[PDB]
Amino acid sequence: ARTIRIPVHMVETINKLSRTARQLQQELGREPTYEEIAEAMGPGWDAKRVEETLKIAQEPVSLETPIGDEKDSFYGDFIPDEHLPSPVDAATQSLLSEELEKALSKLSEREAMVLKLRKGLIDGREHTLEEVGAFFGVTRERIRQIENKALRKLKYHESRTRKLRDFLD
Amino acid sequence: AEPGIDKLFGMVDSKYRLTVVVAKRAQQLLRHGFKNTVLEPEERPKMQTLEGLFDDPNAETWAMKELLTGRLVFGENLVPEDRLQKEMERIYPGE
Amino acid sequence: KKEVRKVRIALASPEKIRSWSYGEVEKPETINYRTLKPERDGLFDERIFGPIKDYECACGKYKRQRFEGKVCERCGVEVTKSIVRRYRMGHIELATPAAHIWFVKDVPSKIG
Amino acid sequence: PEWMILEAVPVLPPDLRPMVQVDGGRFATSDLNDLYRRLINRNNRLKKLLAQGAPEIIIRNEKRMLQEAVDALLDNGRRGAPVTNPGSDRPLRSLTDILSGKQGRFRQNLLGKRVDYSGRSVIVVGPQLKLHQCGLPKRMALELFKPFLLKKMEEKGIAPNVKAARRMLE
Amino acid sequence: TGGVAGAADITQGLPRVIELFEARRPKAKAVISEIDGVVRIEETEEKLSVFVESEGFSKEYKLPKEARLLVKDGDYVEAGQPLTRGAIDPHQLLEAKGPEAVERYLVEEIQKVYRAQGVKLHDKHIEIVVRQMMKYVEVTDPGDSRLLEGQVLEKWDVEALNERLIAEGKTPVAWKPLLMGVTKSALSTKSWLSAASFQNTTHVLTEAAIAGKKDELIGLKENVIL
Amino acid sequence: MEIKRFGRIREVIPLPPLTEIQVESYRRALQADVPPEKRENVGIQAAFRETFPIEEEDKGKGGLVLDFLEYRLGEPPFPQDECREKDLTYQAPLYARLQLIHKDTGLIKEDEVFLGHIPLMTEDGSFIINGADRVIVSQIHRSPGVYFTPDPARPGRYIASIIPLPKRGPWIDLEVEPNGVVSMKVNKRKFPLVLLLRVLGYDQETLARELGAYGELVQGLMDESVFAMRPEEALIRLFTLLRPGDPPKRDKAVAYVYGLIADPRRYDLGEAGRYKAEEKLGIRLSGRTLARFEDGEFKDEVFLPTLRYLFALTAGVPGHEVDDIDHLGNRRIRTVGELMTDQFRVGLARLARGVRERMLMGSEDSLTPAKLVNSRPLEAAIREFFSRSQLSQFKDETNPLSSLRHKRRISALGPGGLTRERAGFDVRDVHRTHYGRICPVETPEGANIGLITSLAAYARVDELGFIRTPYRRVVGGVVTDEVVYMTATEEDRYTIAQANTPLEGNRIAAERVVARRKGEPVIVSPEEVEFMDVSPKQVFSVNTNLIPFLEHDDANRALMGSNMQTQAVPLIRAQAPVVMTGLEERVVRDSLAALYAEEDGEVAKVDGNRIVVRYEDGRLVEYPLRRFYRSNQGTALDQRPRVVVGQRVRKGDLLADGPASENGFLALGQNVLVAIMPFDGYNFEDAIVISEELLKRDFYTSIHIERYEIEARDTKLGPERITRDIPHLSEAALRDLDEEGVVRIGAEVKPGDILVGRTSFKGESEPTPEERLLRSIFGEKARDVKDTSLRVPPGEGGIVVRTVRLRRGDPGVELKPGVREVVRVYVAQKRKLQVGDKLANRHGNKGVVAKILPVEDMPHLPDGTPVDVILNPLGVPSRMNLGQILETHLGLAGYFLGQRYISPIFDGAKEPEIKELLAQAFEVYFGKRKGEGFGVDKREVEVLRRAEKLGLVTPGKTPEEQLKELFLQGKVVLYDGRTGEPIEGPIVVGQMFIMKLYHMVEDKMHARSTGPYSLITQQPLGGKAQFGGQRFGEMEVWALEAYGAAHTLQEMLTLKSDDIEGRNAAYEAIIKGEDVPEPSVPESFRVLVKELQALALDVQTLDEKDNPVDIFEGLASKR
Amino acid sequence: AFNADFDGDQMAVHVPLSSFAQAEARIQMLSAHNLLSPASGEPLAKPSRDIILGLYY
Amino acid sequence: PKISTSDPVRQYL
Ligand SMILES: Nc1nc2c(ncn2[C@@H]2O[C@H](COP(=O)(O)OP(=O)(O)O)[C@@H](OP(=O)(O)OP(=O)(O)O)[C@H]2O)c(=O)[nH]1
Ligand SMILES: [Mg+2]
Ligand SMILES: [Mg+2]
Ligand SMILES: [Mg+2]
Ligand SMILES: [Zn+2]
Repeated sequence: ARTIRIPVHMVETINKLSRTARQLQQELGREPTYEEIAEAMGPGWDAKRVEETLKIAQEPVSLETPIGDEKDSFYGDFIPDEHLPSPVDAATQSLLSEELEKALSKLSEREAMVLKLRKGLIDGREHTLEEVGAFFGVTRERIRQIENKALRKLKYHESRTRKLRDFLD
Repeated sequence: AEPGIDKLFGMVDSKYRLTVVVAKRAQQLLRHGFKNTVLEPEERPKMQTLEGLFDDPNAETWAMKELLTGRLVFGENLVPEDRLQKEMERIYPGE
Repeated sequence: KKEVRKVRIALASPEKIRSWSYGEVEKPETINYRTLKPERDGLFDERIFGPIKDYECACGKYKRQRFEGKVCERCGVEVTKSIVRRYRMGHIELATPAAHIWFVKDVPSKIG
Repeated sequence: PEWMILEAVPVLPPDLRPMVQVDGGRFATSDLNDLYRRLINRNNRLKKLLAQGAPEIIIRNEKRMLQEAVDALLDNGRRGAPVTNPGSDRPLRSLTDILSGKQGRFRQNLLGKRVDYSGRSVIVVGPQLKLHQCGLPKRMALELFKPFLLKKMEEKGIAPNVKAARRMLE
Repeated sequence: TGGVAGAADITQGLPRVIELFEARRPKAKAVISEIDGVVRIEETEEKLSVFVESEGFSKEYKLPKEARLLVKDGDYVEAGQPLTRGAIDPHQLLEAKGPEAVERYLVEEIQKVYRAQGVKLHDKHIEIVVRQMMKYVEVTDPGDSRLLEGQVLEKWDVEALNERLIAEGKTPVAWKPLLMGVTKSALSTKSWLSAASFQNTTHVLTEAAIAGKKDELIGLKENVIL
Repeated sequence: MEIKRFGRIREVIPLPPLTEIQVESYRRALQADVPPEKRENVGIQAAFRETFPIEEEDKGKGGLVLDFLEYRLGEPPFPQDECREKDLTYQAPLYARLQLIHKDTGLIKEDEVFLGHIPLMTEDGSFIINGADRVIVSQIHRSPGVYFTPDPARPGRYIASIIPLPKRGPWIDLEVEPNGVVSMKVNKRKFPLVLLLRVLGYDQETLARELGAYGELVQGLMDESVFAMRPEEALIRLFTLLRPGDPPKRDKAVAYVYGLIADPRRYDLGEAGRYKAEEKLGIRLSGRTLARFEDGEFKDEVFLPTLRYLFALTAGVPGHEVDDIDHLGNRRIRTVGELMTDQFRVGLARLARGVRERMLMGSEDSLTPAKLVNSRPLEAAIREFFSRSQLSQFKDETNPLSSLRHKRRISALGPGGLTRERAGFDVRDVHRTHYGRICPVETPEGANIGLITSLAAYARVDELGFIRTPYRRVVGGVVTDEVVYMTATEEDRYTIAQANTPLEGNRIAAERVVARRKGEPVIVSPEEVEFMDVSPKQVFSVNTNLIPFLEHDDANRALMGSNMQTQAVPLIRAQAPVVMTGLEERVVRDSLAALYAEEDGEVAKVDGNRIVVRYEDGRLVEYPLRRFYRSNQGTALDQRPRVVVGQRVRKGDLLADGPASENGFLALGQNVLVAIMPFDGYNFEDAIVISEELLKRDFYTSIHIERYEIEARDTKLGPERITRDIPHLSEAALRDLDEEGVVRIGAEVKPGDILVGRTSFKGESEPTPEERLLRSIFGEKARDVKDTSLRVPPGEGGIVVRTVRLRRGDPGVELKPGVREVVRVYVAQKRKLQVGDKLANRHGNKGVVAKILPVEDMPHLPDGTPVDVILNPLGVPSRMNLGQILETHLGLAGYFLGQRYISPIFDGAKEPEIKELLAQAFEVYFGKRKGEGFGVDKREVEVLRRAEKLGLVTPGKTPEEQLKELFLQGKVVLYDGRTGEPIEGPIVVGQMFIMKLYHMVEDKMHARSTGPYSLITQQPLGGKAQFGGQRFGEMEVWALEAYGAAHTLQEMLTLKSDDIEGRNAAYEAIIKGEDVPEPSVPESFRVLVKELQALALDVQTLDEKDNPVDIFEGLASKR
Repeated sequence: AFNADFDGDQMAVHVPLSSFAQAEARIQMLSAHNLLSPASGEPLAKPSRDIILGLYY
Repeated sequence: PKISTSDPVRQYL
């Protein structure tokens, strides 16, 4: 009986609330607060809590709800996208790339590939690259300086011909 | 109005061909710089900004100026498919 | 690269239906008040319809873009452009068939 | 003539029926998404009941309830529509309602799309104007022509690059 | 100004134009002769009937007490001609003088309305529209399709000559002509990708999917929706 | 100054208190002043005394017997304007004593239980709901009573409809069947009538054809006399139409209902219907329906005459009326009170329902006080009204007048049939009974015409709810002041005469007297008259009554006037007009535009802020001068004092002007020297030109307060902040900010500048596969916060006046769920006149400022005085609004005469007196041109020639007095400010009064290059900094098809809307300087297929040779 | 043609993008090539108001 | 053909 599946005791928590709310609606005359409910619900209940068990409790809204005009506009009509890149973004998030193969293209395939294993292939490599000998190379107190052979190489060609400065904001 | 609008109408059998001609013509005319321009140094379009006459970036406006000299030729068939997609690249640098 | 000139519309053979689909939705579940992730074999299961976020999977074992199309061992979630969620068809299998209503109530009752 | 009868029900891709979060930890979704759940519990509950090999009477009632269900999804209203239990008595916008824009959507359709290089303003007469021109706010133009403008800014010394050229303007 | 009191009043303005485009038996339906002939008017003090008679036949139209007489005892009434004042029903005049007569009637009583409000618009435009109004035929002599079937007149380029001629051999097709208003003349398109739009889709698609109807995108609409 | 008052039609009474409809209804809809314990019913008391005593007690084990005791309300939680700031609905707490009675007799007193508290009306007319100001538009409907109607479903005879007004009540229609019997519509469930007539306690042989004496074809009656015997079985033999069946043992189940039991009536204790049913049918009441106390069946005084008058109507000509639903005797207004009263009736229809519930669910001994009586079903019921009711809306307050017109509104929409059924030409038509009851000339333009409507100046709503206009009774041609407020119906009983009958004191001095006789105008003799029109005014709304020379103004274009004064927006040099109608002062007072003195006294203090006054009784009361306050519509409401220190003063004298009052005088616009004439196209079609000089005088300047908000929400990605530290590239662009988020009160803001800085978590933890490589180089803190700072929307902001920083709402401000804090900012801007600004006059002239010339160019008078505004004249024959010329003339006088006038609505200045006023004005102007030593110009010679030829002036008369003629016509002689030569022919200059129409943000200047996009459909969408695109509707689509604009159309249909892929493809090309590419499929189509797809129909797109083509390139294809 | 006066009628403006669209727009939508009317044949950009009032006099 | 539709409840019972 809900568009979002919920644990069976989580239903009973709200089904205790639903029972508890009616008493405090008449016992106080007014609508009780988040502080008012915990001190009545059970020993281990918080003020901040209820707010979450109430956000959780809701319907929720139907994209097919009509909006004021009643005739044409539905609720969903006014909900924007932000997952997809926009014409401005997408183009930026491809001019940044087509400049990277025009930035570290004249770099070593380890001054670039280390950062293309650390960052150019998606996995943190915080404590994953120093252990594995990385196929053919040298490890230990030198990889924590190989990103000084690699990451700090990108600083100058960026500060001189200021290509990458503006791509921040 | 626009230059010799009437005369440029007469060049074609129908309204729309001249629109197809002009646009397509302009496409090439502002694909390969303006390197293909069958229109001489002195009969090129110009602006007035910064106090300096510099050639008009308006491709669409060039092709019209061009066709108006009859230097182009147009038809339903003139060349094959990708067989033109190489000829104009070599005669006029396709970079 | 062949251009389009006609638009056919015909009936759907379940085989054809089952052709388009990408996996039986078996569960009445949607999303999770906790993880906000879709449910396994549920209406939003990334397994069936496609990854939520671009170039990734559900569990998170295969990343980046080079491997443009590589089903995962732990989840199976194809690592290809998330947009594929707004197209990719799913289906429900039926313990008994039930007549499609247009061909039943629209008169002349096309089956009647 | 059997393909008219359904045994494999296809299911609309999820994105065009989304489950987005809006304000105050509350969500919004489609009726389609709630029309499917009610279907499944019934097909799923049938598999139990049939597996169990229960009496026919009840094996029936569930199929009645399954026809009623697939009906209300394909075309909800051709037998007295179901609604979102409490809330209100609004019928659920079914794939049928959706296509033919049943509820003021086909009237919304012809109100057209929206266009990405457009603008609007009040009109003041322009006598000095010649027949083939108009008085336009430069203010307006620089939105409208933005991307065309950013290039000329790059072509000229006005910007180093487009992001800076766009930045120059926000 | 100074008219209506309890009698038959003709339609005027936009109603009339919709009345002429979708037509539609009009308000004051005028009587018209089924046939050529000459006039004889017999009458009781209350009863009235007009007789149109060409040698063999005798046609009798019993016009109501209210009716106004547009024709003189012993005149020639070319078939289709109105015997009362008012308004012709096009279907009636279709059945009696065929296509071109209905058409130049249609076009006109239409243009009549506009020009009387001083709108000068070129006959051809109304023509074009009435033409489609007349687009469809309804098979009488079958050839390989069931009896009635209303459908587009010009699919008869090759498929009317195919009886001895082009695809060679078999039965020749005959067809009744059809007057249908702009509305109804639209729901009957080749294009299901159009016909979907117009008044209720449900039924259009049922029938389109059964037949496996291909939509040649020919009209501007189909190409736009796509 | 001198204000010469005009006209003589001596008004025996000024217009009533104007917001009457709104204030007085609510006063009696609550009753909380003189009322002691038991006092009256009409209002809320009724909603109590109806649902009480609620009873659900059986003589078996227990039950419910709950009776009404008392009600009360008091302490409004928060003071008036505090509700506005804290977004709280200004209201009061409503208590009620109840007490429960026991089956073994016991009285434990449930005292004051305020489980439900109600809103309060402001002093001026409106309400405060969730901060905002609102109005409750009173509404028109078909009255309660019995009416007789002809049948459009059978071109012939009549139908008899009994109509009450309960909130679930029954309709009783009495028609004769197509099969020659008697239909009786109780619901839609029709049945042969006769049946019930027996149950009324009346048989078929006591009064049958006796009172059916004209029943000569009474064959709806004939069928079953072998049925009419006993009412015990006749009451059973009716229950037939009831599903799905019931045993008739307790047969008096629906029978008991339609007697007295409160729900079949139109009013309690008879009345309302009985009021009309005094002369409609019989005479009196049975109780309130067909009421019977304690007898066999049920007494009837209602059903019996209902037939027997349909009889009398179907008889020759006795009684014999056929009803008019357009008639105001049959149409009532449901006021704020009633509309809300029958909303408290619907609340106690659920509170009582909850009480019965706790009898099985609840005990019978455990719940003694009230463990079942709940506020929640009353609490939501009223707020679904005041907040959500159609009939409630935003308060118009563009200016004081607009704020007063809104309380005086009438709609047919809401609960009564609306638009979808239309009933056009009917209803929407101005009815013969509207004289002095509704303005025939006030209504919205377009769709909602004749539906929404405004109450005539003198109009009044009586204790029942019928609109009354006042008439003074006249006897024997001697007119008395004894003035009566007749109804619609009372009116039809007399021969009333028009307001402008020539009089001689008391006495009529007229042969033929021009009079209405129940609508029809007839020239009559004095002896026949009985009542006379009070004022020409009483025929029109107030907005209408403010237009001088109305009589010369065609109604269409004067409607526009009535309307546009709503869009007057207080100038900061608000002027009252040069020619006035009379209602100027009286509006400003009744509106509460200005601040008046409530007793006689001496002024203590005066500053911009407040005034303290010492009244003759000893009271030193302080009046704040409500200062720079924000209206609903932005327009600044606030007072400005017109009194100095220790200035002795009378009661009702002016202390502070309105925002649009110039000494108690309604000050909506500005008076200006207008030349009317064409000017070089610059006023081509209603366009208007403007002397720069108007701007230097700050003439059409206007101060506008704009309110912004920003939220601090809790998030699933972690709380977002209102920090001054936005992460970007600037610090020199944070100056005016500093204030720990907020922008400093006082700063200039242009578009793009930041009102409130904000940082939000966005991206889903990780840095972009590209930006992870990026930010490292700079120093990858790469803070997980974003620039969601509240920015200045494009197209002007202004300078800051006030910010409001509300965190956690701990002072008593109701928070928003999952929202930490909210910042407000307020931006003010003086808005001068400008090319685009629109301009209007009360005679319906509306045009846009198409050119602001410098004064070096303007046409000037001989004394060098140039003109302010140039109004093309072609916008006038076709309109037929001559009042604008009768205004421009009188102006030309009062200008030099140094005066202003009061013409009244149909009385007022006449053509003689005005030329005569121009005669004295010709002295001031010209009769002192020679005493300065100057004769006539060499160009006046040149004109006068051409003038006398035009046949304007006398040939022969002197070049001096030729001009005087010419000036009495209104035209003077202008010199083209450019050349210095004259305008051939004279031009009528003169003063005219003009108002700057108000700015809506819908009709703000808009422009999109590109921005956001709807999630679902993926069509372009609006932000706040971003304006969406234009709807490209079907109609515009055809536009280009027609044009053979092929590509263009398609790119409006893809590239610039739904083509997800191609729009990106496009952008890039344009940036690079490449030519735009061709486009993919639009989500329009893709999503289309998928919907069909979903419905089990295979939709293939075949190529040339019928081979599927991939519209979803890759993606959707399997394997 | 537009049927617009200046008591505040608003217009909307679009930009045609593709070098073809502008081609179309100039050769077949430019307000100085569409002089006559599709309905009548008669010219539809004519002296109108002030323009006549001037010329007549 | 409309006498009753919402039988599912009644029908079963
Ligand atoms: N073709 C066409 N005409 C329209 C349209 N809308 C209005 N008109 C014509 O313009 C004239 C006046 O229009 P309005 O603008 O209403 O007049 P108004 O200034 O007095 O309000 C009318 O005829 P008129 O007075 O005879 O015109 P004219 O002689 O003033 O030009 C009317 O028929 C339209 O969409 N198309
Ligand atoms: Mg702005
Ligand atoms: Mg006009
Ligand atoms: Mg207008
Ligand atoms: Zn995985």
